[PDB]
Amino acid sequence: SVALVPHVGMGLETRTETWMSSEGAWKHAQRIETWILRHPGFTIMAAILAYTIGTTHFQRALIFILLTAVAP
Amino acid sequence: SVALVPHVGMGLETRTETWMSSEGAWKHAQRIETWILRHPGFTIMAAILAYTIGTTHFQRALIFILLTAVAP
Amino acid sequence: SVALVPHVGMGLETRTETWMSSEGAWKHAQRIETWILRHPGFTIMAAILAYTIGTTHFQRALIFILLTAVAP
Amino acid sequence: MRCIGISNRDFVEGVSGGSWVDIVLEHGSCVTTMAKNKPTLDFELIETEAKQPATLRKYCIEAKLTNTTTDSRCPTQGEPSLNEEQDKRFVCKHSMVDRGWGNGCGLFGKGGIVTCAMFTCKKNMKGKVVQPENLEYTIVITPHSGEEHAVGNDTGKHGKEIKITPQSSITEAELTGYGTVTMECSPRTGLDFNEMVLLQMENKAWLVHRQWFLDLPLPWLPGADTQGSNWIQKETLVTFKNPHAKKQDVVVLGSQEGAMHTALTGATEIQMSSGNLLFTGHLKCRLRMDKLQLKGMSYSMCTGKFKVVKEIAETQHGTIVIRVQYEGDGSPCKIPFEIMDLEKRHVLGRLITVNPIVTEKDSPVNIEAEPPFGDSYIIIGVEPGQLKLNWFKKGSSIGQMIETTMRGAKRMAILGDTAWDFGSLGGVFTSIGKALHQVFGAIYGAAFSGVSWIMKILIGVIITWIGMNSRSTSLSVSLVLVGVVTLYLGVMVQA
Amino acid sequence: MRCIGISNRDFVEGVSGGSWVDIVLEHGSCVTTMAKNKPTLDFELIETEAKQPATLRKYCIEAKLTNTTTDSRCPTQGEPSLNEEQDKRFVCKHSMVDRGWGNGCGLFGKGGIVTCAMFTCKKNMKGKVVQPENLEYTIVITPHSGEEHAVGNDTGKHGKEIKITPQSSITEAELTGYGTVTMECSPRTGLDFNEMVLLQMENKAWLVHRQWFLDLPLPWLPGADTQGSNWIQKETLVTFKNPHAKKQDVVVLGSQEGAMHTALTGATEIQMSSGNLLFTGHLKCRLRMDKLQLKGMSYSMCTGKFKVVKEIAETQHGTIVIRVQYEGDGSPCKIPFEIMDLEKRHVLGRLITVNPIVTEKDSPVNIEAEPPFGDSYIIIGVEPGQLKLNWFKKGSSIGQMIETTMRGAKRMAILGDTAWDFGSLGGVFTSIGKALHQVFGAIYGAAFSGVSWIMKILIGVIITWIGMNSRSTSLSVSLVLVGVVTLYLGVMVQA
Amino acid sequence: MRCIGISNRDFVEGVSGGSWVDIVLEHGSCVTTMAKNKPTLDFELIETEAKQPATLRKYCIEAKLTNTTTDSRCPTQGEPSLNEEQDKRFVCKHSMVDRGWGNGCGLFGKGGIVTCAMFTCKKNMKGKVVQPENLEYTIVITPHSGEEHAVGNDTGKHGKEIKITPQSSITEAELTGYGTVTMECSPRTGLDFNEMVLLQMENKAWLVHRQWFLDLPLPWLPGADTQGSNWIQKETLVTFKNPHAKKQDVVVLGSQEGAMHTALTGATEIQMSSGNLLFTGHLKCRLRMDKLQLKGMSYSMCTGKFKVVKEIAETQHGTIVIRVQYEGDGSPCKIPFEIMDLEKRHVLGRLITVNPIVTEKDSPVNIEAEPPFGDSYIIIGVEPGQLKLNWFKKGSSIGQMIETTMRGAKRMAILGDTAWDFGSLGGVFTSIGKALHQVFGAIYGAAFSGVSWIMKILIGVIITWIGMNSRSTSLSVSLVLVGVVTLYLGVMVQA
Ligand SMILES: *[C@@H]1O[C@H](CO)[C@@H](O[C@@H]2O[C@H](CO)[C@@H](O)[C@H](O)[C@H]2NC(C)=O)[C@H](O)[C@H]1NC(C)=O
Ligand SMILES: *[C@@H]1O[C@H](CO)[C@@H](O[C@@H]2O[C@H](CO)[C@@H](O)[C@H](O)[C@H]2NC(C)=O)[C@H](O)[C@H]1NC(C)=O
Ligand SMILES: *[C@@H]1O[C@H](CO)[C@@H](O[C@@H]2O[C@H](CO)[C@@H](O)[C@H](O)[C@H]2NC(C)=O)[C@H](O)[C@H]1NC(C)=O
Ligand SMILES: *[C@@H]1O[C@H](CO)[C@@H](O)[C@H](O)[C@H]1NC(C)=O
Ligand SMILES: *[C@@H]1O[C@H](CO)[C@@H](O)[C@H](O)[C@H]1NC(C)=O
Ligand SMILES: *[C@@H]1O[C@H](CO)[C@@H](O)[C@H](O)[C@H]1NC(C)=O
Repeated sequence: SVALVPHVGMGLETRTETWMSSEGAWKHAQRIETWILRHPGFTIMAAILAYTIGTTHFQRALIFILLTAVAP
Repeated sequence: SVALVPHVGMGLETRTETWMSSEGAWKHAQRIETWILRHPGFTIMAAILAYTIGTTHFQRALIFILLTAVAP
Repeated sequence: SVALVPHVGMGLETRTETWMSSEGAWKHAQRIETWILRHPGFTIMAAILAYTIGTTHFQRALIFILLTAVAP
Repeated sequence: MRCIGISNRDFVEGVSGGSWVDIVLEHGSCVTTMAKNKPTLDFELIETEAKQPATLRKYCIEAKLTNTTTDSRCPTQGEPSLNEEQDKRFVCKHSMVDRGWGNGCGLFGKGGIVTCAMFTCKKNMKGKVVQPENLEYTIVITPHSGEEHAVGNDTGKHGKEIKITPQSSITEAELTGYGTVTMECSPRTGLDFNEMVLLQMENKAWLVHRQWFLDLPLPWLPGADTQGSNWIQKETLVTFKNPHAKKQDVVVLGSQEGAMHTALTGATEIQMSSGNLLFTGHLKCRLRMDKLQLKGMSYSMCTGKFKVVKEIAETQHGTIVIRVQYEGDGSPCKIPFEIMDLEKRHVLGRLITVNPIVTEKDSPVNIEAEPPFGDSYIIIGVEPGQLKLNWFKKGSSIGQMIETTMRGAKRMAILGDTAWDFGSLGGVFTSIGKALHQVFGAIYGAAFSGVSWIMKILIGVIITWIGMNSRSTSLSVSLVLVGVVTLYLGVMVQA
Repeated sequence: MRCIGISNRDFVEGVSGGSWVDIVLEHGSCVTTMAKNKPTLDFELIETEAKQPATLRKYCIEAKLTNTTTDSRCPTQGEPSLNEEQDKRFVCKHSMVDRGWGNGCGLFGKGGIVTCAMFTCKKNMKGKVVQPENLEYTIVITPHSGEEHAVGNDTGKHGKEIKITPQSSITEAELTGYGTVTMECSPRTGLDFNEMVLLQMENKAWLVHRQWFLDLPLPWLPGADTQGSNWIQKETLVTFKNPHAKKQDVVVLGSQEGAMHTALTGATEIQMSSGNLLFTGHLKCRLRMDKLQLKGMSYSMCTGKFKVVKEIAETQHGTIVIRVQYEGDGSPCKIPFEIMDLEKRHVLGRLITVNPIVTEKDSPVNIEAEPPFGDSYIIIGVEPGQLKLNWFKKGSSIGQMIETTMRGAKRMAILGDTAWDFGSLGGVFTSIGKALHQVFGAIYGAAFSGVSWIMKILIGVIITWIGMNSRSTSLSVSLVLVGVVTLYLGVMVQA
Repeated sequence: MRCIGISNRDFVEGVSGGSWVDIVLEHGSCVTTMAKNKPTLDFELIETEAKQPATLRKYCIEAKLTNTTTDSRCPTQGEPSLNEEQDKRFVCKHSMVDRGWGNGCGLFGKGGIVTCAMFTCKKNMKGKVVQPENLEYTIVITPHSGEEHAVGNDTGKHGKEIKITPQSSITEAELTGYGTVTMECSPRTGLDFNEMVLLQMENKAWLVHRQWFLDLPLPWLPGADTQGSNWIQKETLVTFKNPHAKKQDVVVLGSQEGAMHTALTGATEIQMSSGNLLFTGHLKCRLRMDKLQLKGMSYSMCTGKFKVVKEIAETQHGTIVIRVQYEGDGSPCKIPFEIMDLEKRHVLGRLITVNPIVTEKDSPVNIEAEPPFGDSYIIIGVEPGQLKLNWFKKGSSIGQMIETTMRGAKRMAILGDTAWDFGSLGGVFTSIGKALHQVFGAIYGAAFSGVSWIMKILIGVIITWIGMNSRSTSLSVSLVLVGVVTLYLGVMVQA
């Protein structure tokens, strides 16, 4: 809806603090761990799929973080 | 806000139509496509960084889609 | 409780004596040897576990002193 | 009756074992039951109702801050103290402002500050849980009598409405002319309450589940709370403004009525205005047809000159229906209805209005039957004055098993293991597939929860790509039941 | 003097040939300017006003639907149409339902249907726009005159207000004593309007990006408008409900206020209930200080007998402010202020309030200076009653260099190339380094746009990691300029 | 002369440079200053006082719970609610009890319960804080040439009692008959407040660390908090009894007063009664001996006939104190005091009471001096009646300079780098001796801060063992300053 596209990387930032800062600066990192801690099966399955695709460990951890981040 | 965690995969679905399917079933991909059509530099940078990492032709495309999808 | 955090190494210390020194300087050692006298079995077990790991004779006495003192 | 014209009608052919068959019926769909005797019936679940709900958690949707007071503290000495911090109506924040000589201090530094405002809720939202007991389904049975102007009308009193509860039993339903039906129904297993919450906004209501409803970012309050002033999660509906380093202020974050309708994309809407009326879900019935008379047995066969008064109309699923009228004597009689081929050799097709009957009158009757997939004569009389009616049916040869196959796969996509409950206890070939389907649905259900339309397609492409590029014959197990099935369940999702 | 205790101060030392220094002053900060033999001044922008706005586009926050009409046809008979579909204040949808004989139709298929509902707004959100013309800035010019009630005192007549408008941006300030001062401000190359929209909800206002404003999914209407009868995208705030393939319906989606407050994250709040008073952004100023006298040169020295009326009171950024009273003779006179040490006395410590004078003997005078990073002694009187005071200062040795480096790196992380306009005409180094910062700013821009707190840190570690593994000494590039700079910026994002 | 009998006496000679010398004096110690002329003085810090304090945080020691209420609720229907939970005097918690048909609800599950109790404080521990200004030190400057009954009496007025504030200056202090002594003291670098909290229990007080005081688990309260109801960390003094899965209860823990007296093992007791009197810490004085007369010049010598009235009485540090009484004619006169050997050819031994003098003949007078190790004779008077008294100072050796080395090493143990301030601008030994200590003190700081008596000895033994068995001659860098110094400081802590 309108609550998405949240006006973050638009430039226009000064040292005056913004509208909802230190409240929306960590909300994605809190809903992503609420979502992990209430859906463990997709995190495990994304660890198997992330461990399968990827030779080196860095791209395995990258595919794990990105696959865990695309799902809400 | 409350407008995220949008009650998508929970079970509980019947043959009866849910609250906003056909308006909340394509708007995510539409939001991503208009995001790319407004911000075309992160697509090129995600293509170069997705090409540099990923030493097969599949996980280059997988890392490209996932990096394109985590940035809103 | 506040029986812990005992204000020992806080700096701030001058030539005049503290609140209870020569009444709290040897209480820890007498306490951790009275605990040994009431509990020999952990001292034998920490001698064995201190003797298996610890290749050198300094790692053995160090791990024995540390494992003995870290159990109040 | 009541079911011709409704799409996704199911046909179940069986009375096997005793005289029972398991059926599973939803609110949108309908079920038609046939046998070698035991006349064809029609089943429609029309109503779920929860009787006495108990509220669980109330959420503040729109609020209002009143009586904003701030208190500042000069640096290096303590926190501010304001008397309204003691009351939990007031939302409070300690921030840290710049203070010097110019704003009434003695030292130059960064002193403390508090701001407080009384949080007043002014429009609510309440979710109510119910028990698996005291909820009453309403189901309509209607027989194929071929009554005049009874085809597909929801209005009108043609079928018996019976109401089933988990307090109920065998639940006899004496429907006249035909005998009785008993429906061994399992209402406790249908929609899985003690997991869902009957949410309620201003005039609408949804069917959301608990561990989505309990962890909402709105300020809430317990269900057993009169004088609803003590809101608990108030800091997610106000915001505090300390722009440069000067005074901080409070503002209400706004109204989440239209914001939470975005959160409900995936929830099925129910009707909590006058009673908790759920018009969604399914339930599993066991129909027992051991006491069904035929209503037309021991009537003498008819003797000629019928008359067509409504044209043959082809339904979806290819089952035509004709309304004819009888002229002649012996008015309680049967009807010589048969669909034969060209050359009139074999009797083809099947009747769905088993034992058609002229009910006592010069009033029309309705007959439903299915033709085969080519040309056919439809013959509605005896030889002096028959009615030969040509008919052609399109497709219906090899597309029928693929439509049946993918509606069975959609039936297994909407329902879970319960979709293995259209059969009459197949035993070693049905009752083991329900167990394999529920352990596969438990492994598949523990994964893939919380993901959407797009994500199941992406994971289906990934698992399919692992399967097409694997070894040791893990190709099959990695795509034929995991790779492709996830793609199909990703297309058929978001109903 | 208007500047003390604000925690963002940014001292400026020096001047370049012809006596002008190039500064950039912001709304949070207040710049202190120090020259060789010229009084030290204190500047702050305090008000940015947009004088006359023209509304660009009106969105609606909440609406309502009346006059619901519905029109259906037969299966094969085309598609419905009624005259509310051509009227552009009704919202409409074509769907498709089940038809049969029970609907009084025939042919047993799926027939089209339309639903129309009159759209009526009831809460608005007006996005106004201004041109870079008639955008008025207000800067106060407060000298370091040692004078009572002056240090952090942001009221009274301690400064002089000048007004930078882009058609005439020179407006020299004649202040009493100290001569005059001219400022060549460049307000067009600042915040870059014509691409920013002064958005306005009910009692709040934001300052949002223009292309961000023109692609919000919400029903809009042009700015120059009178009647609400042509809302363009009405489907973004209604929804159409077609369950069971029976009749469909339409409802309103709800009040979009708090969802928009979630959209307005990152936007800087302005206020436009009375005026259009912005309180964010910077302004580049060229400070020409040629006709700037000292107000107290060719006065004689004091005879002695000072007394302290307010103590030393160290500021953040490591300066001290003492307030002293004078008793003696010859009242227009110079304070013998020095910051010495003990025996074989060296001069260690710079004076900020340069040339402190006594005027109006029975009134205090507050002097500001800075000590070095240890013991230091303040000397005020001269032969009898020499007012020697101890003072100690913590840190300020090498940590002052890293605090200066973090002020320059934060100042370079907030401002763009304009951060290079903080010094007085470096010639080739400031111009070449600024030009390289415009190239690196234009390539770092049109990238990292729409990219948040987290994604810059992720995209910085996955370019630092591929920097450390690369060869041909590209490691000294992909770590330095794009690896850890984007990590640092990603920490400093969401200021 | 308020110096003989104190165990810590600290003789300092040399007024070199100009006529100044740095002395550092704490509360337990005295300081005796000598020179080539400029008579010998005795300095003792006697009192520190903090003038007006401001309280920082108020903890409670013992409390009281009344109005205990509770409210339980049936399973799966949410959390209970209670009107006392809205107030913050009431400590509350939620728990899970067993509930079934016996409790009167139903459903046989694990239910929710709340418990509330009003938390009233009744013993209060408040910790105050002061600024480094308005905090004065009281010093006593008592000169030698001891009259009737003044050897070590604190009682009586034999010297001046000047006060030093950081508001103050050169601090002139005129001595009656002597000249005028001035001290430029440093009361800001002395004890380093703003990390100090003047903690106050019922009748006692301590000087504790600030961050130690703020990290203290007890229910606290702001220093600016009138009507002390809103206690904050209340759950650290109450506890909740839920023994089985049945009802829970509240109980108070009890008086934490005796549990705080073990928290304070390592804090110095001050007395907060009729003022904030500190009796710990040191003070660095810049002693200046420009204007000092000897009080006894321009007199004649005696004519003989002394009489020893108090015996020889060796002070520890070997500085014997005799008391003689003169009988004669010219009453104001200089005493003929010498310390020579057996056959009186050499003068060996030093006089500390320099220029002894008889005033008011009918009053004994007492003289202090320093013999050498061994036999040394004391000659008082002239040839007709002089006193030749034996004294055998108990034979020492190198032992005196190993006691001096242990005394200065102990002074470096208590005082970190201020122990390098007994000299007079030493330069190439002293001014770098501070600096190389300050680099090593900030590294010894925060690497042994928080550890105790035992742990410094343990890390000392470890870090001298890993250096004792090392290579490349890191034996010196891991023994001579890191191992042995942490063993010595390990056995000198807990003063
Ligand atoms: C559904 O059934 C009702 C009830 O039988 C039908 O309504 C009847 O219609 C006939 C002819 O129009 C009237 O003579 C009756 O009086 C009506 N009965 C009632 C109770 O109103 C209705 O027409 C049927 N709907 C269909 C076939 O679409
Ligand atoms: C800021 O300055 C104004 C004037 O420049 C101060 O106002 C004066 O306050 C004194 C009290 O000390 C009054 O006697 C005067 O009459 C006031 N003058 C006015 C109102 O014009 C004001 O107190 C200063 N504020 C601070 C915080 O220093
Ligand atoms: C310390 O000094 C005081 C002050 O002189 C001494 O007090 C005197 O003691 C003599 C002894 O007989 C009395 O005659 C005086 O009257 C006292 N003076 C007073 C009380 O003001 C005191 O004795 C000295 N201390 C010692 C240990 O001798
Ligand atoms: C809020 O303000 C009104 C008047 O402004 C006052 O009467 C009322 O008591 C206040 N509420 C509280 C809780 O103090
Ligand atoms: C909408 O309904 C109202 C109700 O009275 C009435 O004005 C009319 O029927 C409709 N108005 C329109 C279509 O403008
Ligand atoms: C606590 O109980 C006493 C009973 O005597 C009652 O008077 C008092 O009002 C109660 N306190 C509160 C806060 O209700």
